[PDB]
Amino acid sequence: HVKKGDKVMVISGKDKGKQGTILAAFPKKDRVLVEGVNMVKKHSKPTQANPQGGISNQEAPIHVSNVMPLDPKTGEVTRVGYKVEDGKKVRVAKKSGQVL
Amino acid sequence: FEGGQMPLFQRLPKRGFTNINRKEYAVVNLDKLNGFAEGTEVTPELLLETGVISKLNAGVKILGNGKLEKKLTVKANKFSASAKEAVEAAGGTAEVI
RNA sequence: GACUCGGUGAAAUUAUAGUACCUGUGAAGAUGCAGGUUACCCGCGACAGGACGGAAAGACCCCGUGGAGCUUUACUGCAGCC
RNA sequence: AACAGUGGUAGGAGAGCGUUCUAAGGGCUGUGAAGCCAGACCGGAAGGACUGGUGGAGCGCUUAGAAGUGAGAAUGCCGGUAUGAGUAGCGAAAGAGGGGUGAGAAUCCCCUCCACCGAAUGCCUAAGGUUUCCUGAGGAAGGCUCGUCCGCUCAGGGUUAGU
RNA sequence: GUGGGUAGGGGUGAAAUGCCAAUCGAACCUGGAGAUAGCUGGUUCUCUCCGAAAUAGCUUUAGGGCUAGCCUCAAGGUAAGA
RNA sequence: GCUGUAAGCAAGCUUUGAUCCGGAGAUUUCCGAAUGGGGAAACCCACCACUCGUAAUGGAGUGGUAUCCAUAUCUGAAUUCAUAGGAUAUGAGAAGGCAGACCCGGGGAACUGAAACAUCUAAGUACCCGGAGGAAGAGAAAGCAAAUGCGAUUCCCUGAGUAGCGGCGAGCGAAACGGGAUCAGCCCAAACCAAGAGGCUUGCCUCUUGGGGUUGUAGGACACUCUGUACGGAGUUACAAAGGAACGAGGUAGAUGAAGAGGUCUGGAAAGGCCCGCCAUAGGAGGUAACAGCCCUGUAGUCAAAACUUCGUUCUCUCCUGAGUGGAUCCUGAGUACGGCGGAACACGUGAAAUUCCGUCGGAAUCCGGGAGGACCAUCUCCCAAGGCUAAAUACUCCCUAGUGACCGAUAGUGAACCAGUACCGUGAGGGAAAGGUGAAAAGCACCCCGGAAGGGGAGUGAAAGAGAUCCUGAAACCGUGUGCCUACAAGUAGUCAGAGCCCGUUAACGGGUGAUGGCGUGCCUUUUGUAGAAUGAACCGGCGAGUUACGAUCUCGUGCAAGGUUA
Repeated sequence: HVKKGDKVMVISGKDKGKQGTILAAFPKKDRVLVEGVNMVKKHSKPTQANPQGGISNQEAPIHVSNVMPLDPKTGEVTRVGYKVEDGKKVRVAKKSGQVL
Repeated sequence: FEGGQMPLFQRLPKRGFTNINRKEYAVVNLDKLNGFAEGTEVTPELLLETGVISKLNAGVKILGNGKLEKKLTVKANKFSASAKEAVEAAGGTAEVI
């Protein structure tokens, strides 16, 4: 339901409460990248390219239902509504009625 | 079975037969008719709804195993030759349908 | 071929067996039962007397109110033919 | 409480223990469930419990009910592993020597001697086979042993018809 | 050798019960079929209470069965029972 | 956001609205009923028109070209008419398939039982073959049945394992009455009349079209009185067929959608404990780093389909008279019904045998008639065969949605949770497997050392690396390595009871392990008079593997009600 890129809290998990934006979404697997959240060291083969190989510092992406948007005003973790005249179903954030 | 010895339902003869029509004027025990206190009008229709006669298989006889001491305008299909004494000495009519 | 060294390496079988001999008793023919006498522990190379050795729920015999094939003046019938 | 009894096949009766699921609540689990392994614990048995270790998400108790309700024997079925046993066998039939390759060579390549078929073990082309052909790499697996090698593996290449 | 027919209570046989895809006194497959089996093998946890028979009449029947016979459970009768 | 599996690389595409999901199309090489012909399935070869191209042959595209039947049209043999037949065009004709089922019909066994077997049963079962339909078959009386009668078939329960049938043995076994589900009845034929044609000796009588006409204590014709041609009724499912167009409701896509990160603690992670707040026509489920009503998809309620449908109502359209009275006579189902012989189906096995249906012989009445009322006859009661249509009540599933399991949890459940009818096995019809799980995600082990390389040891990754490719759990047979105690004078179903030495300290107990040696002692099971058995069975280990279940009958036990109990 979340898209790239809205402002995003982390409900639960090891990173319970950090925030960041979305680098990429993966909707068929129901799983979303966030910057700097589930930051995981990965060992990589020396490529082709780059020749460095080494260790990378990426993020493995996060399941969608551990992610909420924010009110722009209160900054609260809020659930989602819809129905917006001339807005093509633009998200009513609860604690009505801010868009996006 | 009998091993192979010709068994007991074959060493014994038939006894025919069964009727093309046999009618069972059944049943009225006579002390059933003390269900009327005092009562009259003993008909099978007034006995069907009172459960003395379960099902009336082509009429009923009245069978003198009992006594009353009650008068009853009995309206029945058949009677014993004793039920023409208990109903009769009580003074109730014993009308054959 | 076998024997030995080096490479590779099965099967049948198999209730567990650290499995001596003889005389007897036993389902009447013992390694394991009783009595007696021998026998240090473990291997290798052979032979095959025994384990009623393996192999094949016996081909022989007999039973099954089991089956098949065949035969005929066995029974009841079919086609065929007259 | 007194008195007597208490071997046992085929079998009859009675009382129980187990396992799985459902139904009432009640009750243990990340402060570690089930299952697994250990142990000298308790009841008449079938059997239960407790502590440890492994195991990482489910589970028992009581009370009833349902039953794909219990294993040692079917020359049962499937899978695994023994025994024999480092034993039989290694599939007719001469290689030897130098060099080379490679980590490793009797078995691979090259050379040189020798040996066998030579009305076949020669060539050509059917039946079939469907790439086994050639090159370039590998080498675990198939090769009845190795193996740098192969009809094995890969990666390419490979068959031209008016007669 | 090629090409091709003869199909299973049938074919085929210079005939033996041979051969018909490694199978022949009736080929293989799939079903009726979970054919039937008086016959063999197997019949999975515990304790207690009692506890048999291998005899007879019959039986296409003798290694099957059916009544008795002996066992067990329950209820009556009552002290019959020895 | 997308370029499916596929986890990566290149190249790209998209809110000038992409990827996806539905509707409606178009595209759709070749084989296959294959259909121009041949064919050994996935290929060859034609011909007729038309096109492309070469100077032409060669070559290439586009359609058509089977067989049967039917409608017609030309021809039209021996043989004259004329026919057979031949040629042509027209047919959105039909041959094939498959839901392995259910339903008709034609054929149609055996094994099993009867304790043998041949009458019977098994069984009109399986199997083969023809039919199609979503259902089929049957059906409006020559029906039951014997009164105050019922009124088309079908299905269910009783009736009842009764009447019966049967070497009357095994076994087979109905109907009708009673109660429901469903509930509709009607056309043809025949006379009579009208129009054609077609012959005969005018006359006469013989085919089609159009009315009329649908029957039983008789109806129709015919005739005589009425009555309509509507505004009344019907109607595409029978009732006769057949068209459209509007209103509403489902279905093939959806869209909306309530309430908290509550705090703290344990933790790798809360969804868990404790202390707490809310929503709820939503606490169905499924994910969510671990067991969420409140995190997500959703759920409950509402609402929408441009296009296809499926259904219900209307409008349009289409179509249509019903009765009395009489009976001078004409009809009411012909090589048919019945009857002989021979069979089969009826529960009825050839019988005292009614009834139906076939083969073959015979063969009637046609209202003053005729048939049924379990041989047959009279009386009496029903009812018209010898023509046809008939939805629903019913049986079914390869199926498609939504759902439920005291169903299974990978040797189970379909054979197949896995690229399964695959691999393999067979010439061939056919047989026919095994094979699930890293982690919460690849974070799938960068780097160093050994090694040719697999294979390891450190290093990091994560909670775990003993989790690292059969990758969660990992038992036992087995195979090891260390060992504490025993063994090289010993005869052994290998144990038990005794028993010192030596070694350890426990689910704290007249402890545990080895036990030098002594007394006793020949496996387990089946089958047997008797088995240690030299009688059978087993190499071991683990898993699977056998007394029920459905429906009745009987007895005890229990419960309710008691000459009254249960209801399908």
